[PDB]
Amino acid sequence: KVTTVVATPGPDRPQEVSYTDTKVIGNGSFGVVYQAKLCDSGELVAIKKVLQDKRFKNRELQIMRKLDHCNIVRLRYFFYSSEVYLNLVLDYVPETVYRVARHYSRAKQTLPVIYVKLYMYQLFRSLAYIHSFGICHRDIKPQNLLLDPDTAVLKLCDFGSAKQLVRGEPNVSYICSRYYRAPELIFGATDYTSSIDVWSAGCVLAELLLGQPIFPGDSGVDQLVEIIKVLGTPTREQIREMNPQIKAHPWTKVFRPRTPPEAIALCSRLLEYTPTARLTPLEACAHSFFDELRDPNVKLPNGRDTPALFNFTTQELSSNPPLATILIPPHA
Ligand SMILES: Cc1nc2c(F)cc(-c3nc(N[C@@H]4CCN(S(C)(=O)=O)C[C@H]4O)ncc3F)cc2n1C(C)C
Repeated sequence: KVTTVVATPGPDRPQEVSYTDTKVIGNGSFGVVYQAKLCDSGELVAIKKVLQDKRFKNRELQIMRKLDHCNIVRLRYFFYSSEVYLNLVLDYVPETVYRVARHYSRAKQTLPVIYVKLYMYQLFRSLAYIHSFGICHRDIKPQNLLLDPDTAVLKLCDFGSAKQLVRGEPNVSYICSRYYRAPELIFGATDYTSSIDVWSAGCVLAELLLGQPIFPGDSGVDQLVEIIKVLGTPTREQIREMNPQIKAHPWTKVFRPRTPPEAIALCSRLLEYTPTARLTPLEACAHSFFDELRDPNVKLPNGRDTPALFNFTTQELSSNPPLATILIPPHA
């Protein structure tokens, strides 16, 4: 059974696109996500079908049309169906950081630090890119970090919670997946910045080192109790910057004995109560935890070369251009 639609490439000029072998792979309040095979190339795609009101633009679509980056899933096409549905057609990526982490956790093992470095570095590159446009993802979690098993390339997906943040325009605070939710959001802040994604990235890093979520809250409010158990009660000034008294647990005692000190140091500079005290994504990319990735002899565990990690555009470096001397090593 072949379906033929008139799709606009993600130059607004539609073309006929045919696909087959459709199967449901995902769900949500937005609608359904399918996997399908394009007829000409045989390439696999993910098709996200969203119920769309004909009165007003789709925010996810407008954000996806502006993105062109190696570490973000590419919007190949979009089309309409049926009650109108918007359908986003993206290149299919079979694995995720969530599935990889779960496999290690069930086998009582930790993910090799080379993979933690490769995944986190590519996530920080995708965030430096989207943040350079004022766009905040607002749902950074391991389930939205797609991985190519053979190349170790990471791609950020699901821009359904994303938003261009404009100063003076309030934003919803009950946002982000709970375990990865920044403390200013739990305090009800509506004037938050892109640094909420950096808190989420720090939660993903800590989870990859620990083998389980660092802050496993059982409700939106208990999420703050879980955070407090580790970072201690925030001071009055920390609370002001964001929007059961306990002393902070020492960072070295949070992680396992053989955890690299550079991973702990990076984690401590991401999981800060004060949003402005957190590293920006470009600064996180320049951290000494990623030094091994800038070694000219670095290879993936399967013997292949690592993905292209140094092809930074001017747009990616725009927040701090002098960081290119650390980010692009002389051999590249
Ligand atoms: C809510 C949402 N919006 C999405 C979107 F815009 C694109 C994609 C997407 N997904 C994939 N692959 C995923 C590999 C993992 N599997 S699983 C958990 O093993 O069944 C789900 C599958 O959707 N590939 C490309 C995409 F753009 C996935 C999306 N999702 C969920 C399913 C993560």
